[PDB]
Amino acid sequence: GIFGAIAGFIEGGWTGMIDGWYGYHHENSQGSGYAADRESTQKAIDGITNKVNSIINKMNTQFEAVDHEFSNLERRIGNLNKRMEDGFLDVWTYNAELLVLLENERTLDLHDANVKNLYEKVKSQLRDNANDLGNGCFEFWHKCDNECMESVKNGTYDYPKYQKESKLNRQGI
Amino acid sequence: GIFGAIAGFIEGGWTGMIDGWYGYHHENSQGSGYAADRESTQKAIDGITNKVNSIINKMNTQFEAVDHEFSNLERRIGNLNKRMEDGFLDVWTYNAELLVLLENERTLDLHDANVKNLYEKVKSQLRDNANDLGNGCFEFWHKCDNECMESVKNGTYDYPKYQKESKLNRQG
Amino acid sequence: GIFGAIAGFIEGGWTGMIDGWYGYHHENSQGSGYAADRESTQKAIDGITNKVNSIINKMNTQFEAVDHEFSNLERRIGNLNKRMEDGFLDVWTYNAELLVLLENERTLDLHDANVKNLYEKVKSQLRDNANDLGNGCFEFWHKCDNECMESVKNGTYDYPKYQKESKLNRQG
Amino acid sequence: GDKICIGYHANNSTTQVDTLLEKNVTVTHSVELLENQKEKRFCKIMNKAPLDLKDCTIEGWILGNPKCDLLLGDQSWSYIVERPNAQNGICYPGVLNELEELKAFIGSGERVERFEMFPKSTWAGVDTSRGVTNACPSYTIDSSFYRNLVWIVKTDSATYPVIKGTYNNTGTQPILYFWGVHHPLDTTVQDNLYGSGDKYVRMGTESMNFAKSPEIAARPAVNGQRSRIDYYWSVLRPGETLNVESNGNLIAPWYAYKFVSKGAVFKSDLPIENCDATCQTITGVLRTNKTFQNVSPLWIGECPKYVKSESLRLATGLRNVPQIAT
Amino acid sequence: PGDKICIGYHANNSTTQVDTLLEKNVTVTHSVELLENQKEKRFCKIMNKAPLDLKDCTIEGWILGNPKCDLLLGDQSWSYIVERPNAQNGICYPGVLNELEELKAFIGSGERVERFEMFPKSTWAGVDTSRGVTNACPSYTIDSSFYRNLVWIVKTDSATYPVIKGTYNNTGTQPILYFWGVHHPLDTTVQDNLYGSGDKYVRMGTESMNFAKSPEIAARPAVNGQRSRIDYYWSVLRPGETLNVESNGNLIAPWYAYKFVSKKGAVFKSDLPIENCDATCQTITGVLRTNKTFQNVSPLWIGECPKYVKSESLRLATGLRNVPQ
Amino acid sequence: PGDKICIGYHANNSTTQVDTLLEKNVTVTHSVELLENQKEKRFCKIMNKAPLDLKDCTIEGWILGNPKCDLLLGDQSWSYIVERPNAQNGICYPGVLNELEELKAFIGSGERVERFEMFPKSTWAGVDTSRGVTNACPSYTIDSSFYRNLVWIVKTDSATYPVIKGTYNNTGTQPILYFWGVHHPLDTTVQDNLYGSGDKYVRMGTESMNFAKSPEIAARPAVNGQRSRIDYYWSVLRPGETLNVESNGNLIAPWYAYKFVSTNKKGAVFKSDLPIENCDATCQTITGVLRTNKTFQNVSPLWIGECPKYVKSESLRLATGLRNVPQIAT
Ligand SMILES: *[C@@H]1O[C@H](CO)[C@@H](O)[C@H](O)[C@H]1NC(C)=O
Ligand SMILES: *[C@@H]1O[C@H](CO)[C@@H](O)[C@H](O)[C@H]1NC(C)=O
Ligand SMILES: *[C@@H]1O[C@H](CO)[C@@H](O)[C@H](O)[C@H]1NC(C)=O
Ligand SMILES: *[C@@H]1O[C@H](CO)[C@@H](O)[C@H](O)[C@H]1NC(C)=O
Ligand SMILES: *[C@@H]1O[C@H](CO)[C@@H](O)[C@H](O)[C@H]1NC(C)=O
Ligand SMILES: *[C@@H]1O[C@H](CO)[C@@H](O)[C@H](O)[C@H]1NC(C)=O
Repeated sequence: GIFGAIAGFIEGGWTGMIDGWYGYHHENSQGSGYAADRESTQKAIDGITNKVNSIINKMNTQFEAVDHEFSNLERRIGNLNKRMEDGFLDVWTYNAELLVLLENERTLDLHDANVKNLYEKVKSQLRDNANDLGNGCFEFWHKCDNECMESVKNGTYDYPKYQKESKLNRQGI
Repeated sequence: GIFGAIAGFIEGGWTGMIDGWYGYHHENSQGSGYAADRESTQKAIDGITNKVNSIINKMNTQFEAVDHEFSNLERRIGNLNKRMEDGFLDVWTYNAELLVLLENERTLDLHDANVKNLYEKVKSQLRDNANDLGNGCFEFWHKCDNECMESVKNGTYDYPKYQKESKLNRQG
Repeated sequence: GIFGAIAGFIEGGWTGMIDGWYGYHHENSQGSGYAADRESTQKAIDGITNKVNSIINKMNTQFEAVDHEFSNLERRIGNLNKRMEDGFLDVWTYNAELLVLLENERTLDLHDANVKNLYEKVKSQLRDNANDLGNGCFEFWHKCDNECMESVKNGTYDYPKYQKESKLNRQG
Repeated sequence: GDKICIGYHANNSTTQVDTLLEKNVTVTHSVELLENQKEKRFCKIMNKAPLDLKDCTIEGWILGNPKCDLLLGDQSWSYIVERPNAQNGICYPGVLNELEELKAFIGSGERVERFEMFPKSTWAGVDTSRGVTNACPSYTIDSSFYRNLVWIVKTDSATYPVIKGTYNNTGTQPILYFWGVHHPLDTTVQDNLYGSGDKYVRMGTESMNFAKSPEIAARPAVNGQRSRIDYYWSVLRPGETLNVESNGNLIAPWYAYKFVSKGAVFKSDLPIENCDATCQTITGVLRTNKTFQNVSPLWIGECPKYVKSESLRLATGLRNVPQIAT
Repeated sequence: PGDKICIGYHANNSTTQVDTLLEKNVTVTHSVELLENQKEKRFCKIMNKAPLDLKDCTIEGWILGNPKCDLLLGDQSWSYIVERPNAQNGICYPGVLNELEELKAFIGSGERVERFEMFPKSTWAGVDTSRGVTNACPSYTIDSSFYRNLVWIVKTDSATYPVIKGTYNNTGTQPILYFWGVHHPLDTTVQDNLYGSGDKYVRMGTESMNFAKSPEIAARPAVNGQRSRIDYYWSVLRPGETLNVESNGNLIAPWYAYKFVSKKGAVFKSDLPIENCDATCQTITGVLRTNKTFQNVSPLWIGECPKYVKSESLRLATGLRNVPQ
Repeated sequence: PGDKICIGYHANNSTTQVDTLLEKNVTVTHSVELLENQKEKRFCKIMNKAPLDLKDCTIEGWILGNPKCDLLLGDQSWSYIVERPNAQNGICYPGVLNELEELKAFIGSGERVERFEMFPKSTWAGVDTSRGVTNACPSYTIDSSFYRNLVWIVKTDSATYPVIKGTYNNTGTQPILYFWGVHHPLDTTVQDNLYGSGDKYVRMGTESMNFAKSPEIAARPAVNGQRSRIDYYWSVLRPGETLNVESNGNLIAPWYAYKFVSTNKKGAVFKSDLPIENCDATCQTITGVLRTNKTFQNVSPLWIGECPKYVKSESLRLATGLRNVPQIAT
């Protein structure tokens, strides 16, 4: 993946997370679950939808071919019409095919970046209160509440509050 | 934002930073303020300018319609001319409109990338002599003079020089 | 660079690293060397190659001009032919020229990204067992022999294995 | 210890898209933008039926070939369907001049109103009744002629006098009309049919002039005729007037069309059916919301853009990397 | 309490927006509009050269020498032509100017015409040259005149109409645009009165061109009081080419023609004013005075103009997303 | 010292550059040039098939049978046609070859023509077929000749030019391209001399075609010493059709004509003075052969065969590698 998260340092998707594109998986003494991040998911949806609609709108013009006949003394204009029509056809076929290859590449990148940015959003909050396992997972050095998981997700995580417990744990080991 | 900095972990801009695209804001005992990173701001101006001129340059051909007349026995080539002209009009209209949408999306990501790389450039200087908050901001574990700040901006910040002073407070 | 690695926080390339696009330079008591990171360079070669072939394939239709003659009562259709042919010439010239400028920008960015992701990958393995010198260089806080190096390159580095040694040296 | 992980969506989707970098990439959600599907029939467009010329070509309909009487009268069309194998066209051998331009003008139309432009009474001292020919049978009569033309011949005594007619276009609508010049194989047929000496057909309007005289020679037999007819068509603008003057060889305008004026002429075998379409192509109806189609360049109504493309699938979802379950 | 350095980005009072593929109406700090939607509703000089205003005459009226189009008479230089749409004075004696659209096309591609006398009236011997006027072609001062560039030749008061002949050898460097005609009377009475009895012909030829017409007598509907017609013709005598004219009657003879000198030509059919004014890009609907690279005013122009597109705005983001506080 | 591992990238001695939207003259490690700008300034065989070189003759001079063109006289098979810009032998007896652009276009369509006698001189009864030569049309060996494919029929000593008739019937599978003419004398005198007196006509017809023309007698500017002109005409007798020829006088009669093979391949006519050689090509432009794998080309828009897309560009170099930032040595 170009941002390196999707099919990258985060190896796989979650079939379990059915309510979003991007998300959090948590495990705690209370339970374990998959929860989508509403904001990043919705922004991605609004943007991708807009991209599809913009492409559709820019493309809703048509070149119209004609049924006109040409006489045996009209080979040159007849051929002119044919080369003209084929020419526009080739231009538009090219425009759509290339635009689809290009945009598919860029769309997959945009998803990859959104995943990467959520992961970083978490890493900066946790700091050394958690240990980075691979695959985009963090192990807290402290007991983390449901309320605590929510705080990480909604950006409210309190690093000082768990700092002593965490340090004690991190280096008791 | 797509590199996540602009309208992302740095939630807003600075009306106060007047002379650059990409910036530093500082606070210390002496005061507080804004200062552009001239080098990255200029490198972005160069890039964007070159893009704008590349687009202008490539769009610097014209298709010319001619209002030639056609008689009442020339409906076919008359109409051929019309479909032809409107055909190229439709292609160039598409080219310009799509190019503008695409490029606008990408140029915004360029700005985002630049802000993000400036942030990372500072972060990697400061290391553990300072705390990365949420928001592109770093809270020093030491006293940071206007020289100190200027040196952070210059890329000449002295990490050992403050290493012990900051270890202390980071523990204390 | 947009991702900031190439000609960015890593200032220069290596002529020594002959066998790949992206890779490692290592130094240890056993020796010093350059080794390409095979997996990332091969995936980039695949991607760039598909891009080149895609562009070549999409570009594989030709408009055909023709050598037809026109009489002196045929100024309007002769000119129509000329504007038609020139019009397609201008449209294809524009597609190729614009496409090359845009794809060239994007392909450089992709290389920049692969280098930054490689560096980020190692950085995350190493944690605080190593020190960041400048320029994409880590200095280990412990002895790293060739198997240790290989270990980093592979993705299999053992942080617990060296953590006490690197911590003690970090203290010193 | 407690884990928080950051991740992305996966699903059972096996649908793939292509990329400049990569081909056959499975993605969670995607949209196909191109339509490759059609009903193989002709339908109404704007709830207006197409005109089926059936066993008649455009020439056969509009000149009024006698085997085309089903077509005869007023017609309203969303488009014209001309069957490729239609055998009733120009029954009496000859050239319909500016044929392609006529076909284009008829195609620009949506309606024709048939009316008697020059009654047979217009031409005086000449024979109206006689002009018939084995080259133009109806299904009932072996010798007949075009409904829209009169083959005038000299009366039983000599001679063919100068004959004149005028029509003034009082109306709002343009009139599309036809006439001919008869070219006999022989001086014998020429003299038999028409009185002696040089003969002419001359016609005029405010914008137009026409003059021709018979070219007498034997041509290869076509439908039993070594003679030929030169057919002509024109459009009389609203407020314009037509003068016809001749001393011999005139195949006179009789009936003409008030003409009401994008249209198509489809040469096809496809059946017209009791259906509605919003998009109709020469190879069939498109009933789609898609942006692109690969059916046909030639159409009528609102149709998606035509491209040669097999598929145009845009990824909207991310790359699908679901967990392997054994 | 601890000192802080923050990284961030510019913000300004901007309310100017751009669209991207992902988002509409994104306020952006700096931008550049590439499309021009303003024009001066007038015609101006191009390359410091004035346009030719045909005023009340059409192109036909001007080059055939319609008597009411005397203001243009003699030489013309032009950066482009302006034909007023309601122009009244064109072909005054009814009839068809053959290959009209192709003549209109040839003229447009010229810069200049020098009017000269190709065939003096003395060229034709045995015939009257002083009588060929008509009430269909008045000037402003007489009711019966004729095209200045043609002579309507007729029978001298005593029979007959002899074979007339003339030649012009184009010794110059410039092509000659010239005109002639064939008269087609409504009667054999007008035919006999004006020309001889007997079969009339008009034959013309050069090294590369052949022409032969004979009268087609019939009555056509009245236009400008005329049931007769003239078939008018044009052609171009290349440098080094000679024109032989030979006729029996019914020839409307060439009289004055044009040394013709020919970039991009333009015939604007408009009613805008030609003001005292200079320009670099002239559009059929106005002057574009602009540095922008796209325009939405018109596909028809002369000069160096921006490329025409149906868009209403083409604004590139140059700055960044505006998120002020 | 401390143990180092560094992350970095490839560099090399490459001085090759590329452009991007953001930046110009960026030096890169690897790149591909996609445009071709080399040609061989010559004409080669296309589908192992030699083009027709018209040499000193033009297309008219060729298919009318200008007597100075007998080098081209027989059957011809070609992949395209090369016409030298200053070929001197075309229409030698002054006049117009009508619908000429459309003839040049139809000839381009063909890949092969078989010449054959379409109307034997015996066809025309009571008229002289042996006197139709002019000094306007010399062969390289006689100062007075005529087109090898037309008969300038002249009357006999008897004051009458009789009605002459001719039929030909295309029972074969190929269309026949054939020519004829109408003679216009400067004189009523020359008219009388060569043909009858009184109204003259040339009428010809098929199942799908009519033609009638009469003489248009006038003195025109001398060309090849002739103030008289000829109207040449051409047509294509479809398989199964029949040509009927009737004339009163002034007929330049079809004599030899061509069975015409049309072609699946795109066909061309190159006006050019480049040489022709025993070489083979896959792509042939009017200014040269392209021998290339590249996708784009700037040599010409006019070609026959399989050519890269034509563009105005000087160069279309794609970056495949990354920025080249090799170490500075001193
Ligand atoms: C965000 O997290 C904090 C900690 O869980 C919680 O108290 C707060 O209510 C959350 N926001 C809401 C209201 O969802
Ligand atoms: C860079 O920072 C130092 C303080 O570390 C300052 O004295 C110096 O003038 C600065 N250089 C520039 C170019 O501003
Ligand atoms: C915004 O700034 C520009 C220049 O500072 C100024 O001209 C304009 O008046 C300002 N906008 C407002 C609030 O009027
Ligand atoms: C025309 O004039 C030139 C010299 O002025 C002369 O050489 C040429 O023969 C003339 N052409 C004819 C046919 O009169
Ligand atoms: C590119 O740069 C070189 C110098 O580095 C210069 O000679 C050339 O003109 C520039 N041209 C193009 C084609 O961009
Ligand atoms: C031409 O030849 C065919 C084959 O014999 C014959 O059937 C046809 O009658 C001929 N054409 C005419 C009309 O004689």
